[PDB]
Amino acid sequence: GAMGSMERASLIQKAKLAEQAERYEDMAAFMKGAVEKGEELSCEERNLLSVAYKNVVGGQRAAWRVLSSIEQKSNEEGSEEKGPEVREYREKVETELQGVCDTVLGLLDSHLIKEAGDAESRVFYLKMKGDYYRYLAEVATGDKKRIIDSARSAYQEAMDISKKEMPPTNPIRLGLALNFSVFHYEIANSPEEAISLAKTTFDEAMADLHTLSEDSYKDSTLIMQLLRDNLTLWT
Amino acid sequence: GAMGSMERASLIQKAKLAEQAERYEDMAAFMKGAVEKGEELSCEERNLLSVAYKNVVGGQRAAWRVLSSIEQKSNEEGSEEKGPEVREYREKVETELQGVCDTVLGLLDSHLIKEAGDAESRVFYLKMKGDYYRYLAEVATGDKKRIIDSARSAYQEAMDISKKEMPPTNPIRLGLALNFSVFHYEIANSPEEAISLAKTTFDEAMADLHTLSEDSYKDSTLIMQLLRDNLTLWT
Amino acid sequence: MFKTEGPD
Amino acid sequence: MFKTEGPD
Ligand SMILES: Cc1cn(-c2cccc3cc(C(=N)N)sc23)nc1N
Ligand SMILES: Cc1cn(-c2cccc3cc(C(=N)N)sc23)nc1N
Ligand SMILES: [Cl-]
Ligand SMILES: [Cl-]
Ligand SMILES: [Mg+2]
Ligand SMILES: [Mg+2]
Ligand SMILES: [Mg+2]
Ligand SMILES: [Mg+2]
Repeated sequence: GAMGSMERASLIQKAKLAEQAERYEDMAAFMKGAVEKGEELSCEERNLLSVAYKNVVGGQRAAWRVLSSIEQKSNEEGSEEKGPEVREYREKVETELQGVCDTVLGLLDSHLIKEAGDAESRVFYLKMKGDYYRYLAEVATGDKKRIIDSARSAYQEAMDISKKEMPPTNPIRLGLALNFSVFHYEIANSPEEAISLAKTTFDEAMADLHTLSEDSYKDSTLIMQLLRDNLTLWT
Repeated sequence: GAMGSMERASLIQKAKLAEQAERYEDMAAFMKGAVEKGEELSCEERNLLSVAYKNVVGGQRAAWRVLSSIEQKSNEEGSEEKGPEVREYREKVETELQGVCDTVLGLLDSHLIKEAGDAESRVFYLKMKGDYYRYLAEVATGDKKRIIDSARSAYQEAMDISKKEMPPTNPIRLGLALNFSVFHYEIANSPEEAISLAKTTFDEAMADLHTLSEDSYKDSTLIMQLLRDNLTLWT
Repeated sequence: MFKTEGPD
Repeated sequence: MFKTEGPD
């Protein structure tokens, strides 16, 4: 761990600076270093961890999709063989993406999840575990089935806790439901489950808005709009 | 050189794929590998090299400016001392930026420039040498003077060749003049020289547009508009 | 790409 | 930042 010699507080400060500078690989490395100090993460710190790795893996997913599309075209009926380079480079990006997902899953398993007792932290980390198995599933082929079930299992455990312990407008609960619904649609080939979850999530949050402050209202309605965006594409 | 085992043609192909995927660090590493094969670069290949490193160093410059601004604010009269972290992290980014500029300058000096005999290649590479010394100058303090004179010397040699060997609307000549003018304004503290060069460059290109095809006209007028944009900010 | 939580 | 040649 290259960050072993830096103070925890310094790593967090530098993570925030890296975010401001849009240096998300640095941000992720700082937050990994902070996690490896062994202490639980605060709410702000959990969000720094998630933002950093989401940005890193996001660039990799976008690149992988570009290359996978080029690869497919080069295999269509009537394409000129362009040698191994597209496949080779797609495999390179794919391997780097898998390495990042494996790093995140490692932090969750050693030892963020097991030390997470409060619902807000445990649901947050289980959602992350679902998300990074989902990103692995997007590039998998054969043990795709096992990866998909790992994602499903993480998301389901998060959903069970969130429904027992959080209000329907809680933003963590809402973002979990959004992502699990996209899992159902894109990964599990269960569009009806995806639509049902999105609708039920949206309707139950609508009925709980009346309890929120102006600040909380803005936070919940933001994610609700994403559920609605998806439902519009799906129905 | 990690790319020593890959074919030159494969490195170029992968550089183009990396550009499509917006993987500019990869693109730069592929093009560095291609340069290290020892053969001269074609016009397209020169542009791939430049685009890759411009994007890499561009992210570093943007990050450095963000951090240098935060650093300054933390040193204003009335700021709360936030410890060494901002300076430390600005220094980290600065060192990585300097390393990229040093890599590019190394390729130009070993051995792109010395093997470049045609005006279009020699001017292109000398412009690049001016640009990467300029980026070094943006972060330098004391031997700033020596870096500035290295930039000036490269730009001046490029200008002398371009004026003898290229038409006033040549896009390489125009981009060289644009950048040298910004050098004068921002780096050398010679705003009058910057304005004079931009005006004279614009007026001489205007008078040579009548010789261009529709394609060439579009290419020249694009850079002329950048000269005009700057002149509007400067006068 | 359908909408998911957080950045991008 | 004033305009210079190429990307960004
Ligand atoms: C207790 C607490 C929570 N948050 C957050 C909640 C939700 C998102 C988010 C994103 C951040 C970032 N991109 N830096 S922070 C932060 N911030 C706090 N202080
Ligand atoms: C002979 C020749 C020249 N160019 C170019 C001229 C100018 C800019 C530019 C950018 C490129 C890229 N971002 N890939 S290529 C290319 N392209 C060619 N085939
Ligand atoms: Cl590769
Ligand atoms: Cl640092
Ligand atoms: Mg693979
Ligand atoms: Mg149906
Ligand atoms: Mg320094
Ligand atoms: Mg005057």
